[PDB]
Amino acid sequence: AQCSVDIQGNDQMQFNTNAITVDKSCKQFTVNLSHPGNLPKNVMGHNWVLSTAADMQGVVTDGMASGLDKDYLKPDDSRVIAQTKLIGSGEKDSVTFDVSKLKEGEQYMFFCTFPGHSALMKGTLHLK
Ligand SMILES: [Cu+2]
Repeated sequence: AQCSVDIQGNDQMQFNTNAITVDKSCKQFTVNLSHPGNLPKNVMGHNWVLSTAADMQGVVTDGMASGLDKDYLKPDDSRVIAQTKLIGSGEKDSVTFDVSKLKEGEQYMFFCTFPGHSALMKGTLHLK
C-alpha cells in the first residue's frame, strides 16, 4: 500500500500538491518535502505543517510572530499534528506521523507558515 507522498515547494511560492487522502490501513504516513529552485530560507522558506481545519489560522498567525529562528512556528504548538523543518533551496526534509492521530470525519489542512505563503501554499488532508 501507499503511505507516502512527495511534495515540492518552489520559488514561485507554490506546493505541487494541494490534496492528500490518507489510506486507513496505513499505520504511519510520510511526507517528503523538497525545495527546487534558487532562493534561500530567509526569503522563500517552506515547511509542511498539519493541523485541524479550525486550528490553521491560529498556527499560521502565531507562527509568523515566532520568527525565522523558530522556523515560523510556535515551539511545541499543541495544535500542530506534524511538521517538517523550514527548508530553503536545495534542502529537503521528511515527516512521518502515526495515522491514529487522524480521526474519521475530521478535516485537516496542510500549509506553509512562512509569512504570506499560506495564501497559495495550502491544501486539504483527511482519511481516504
Ligand atoms: Cu513557504
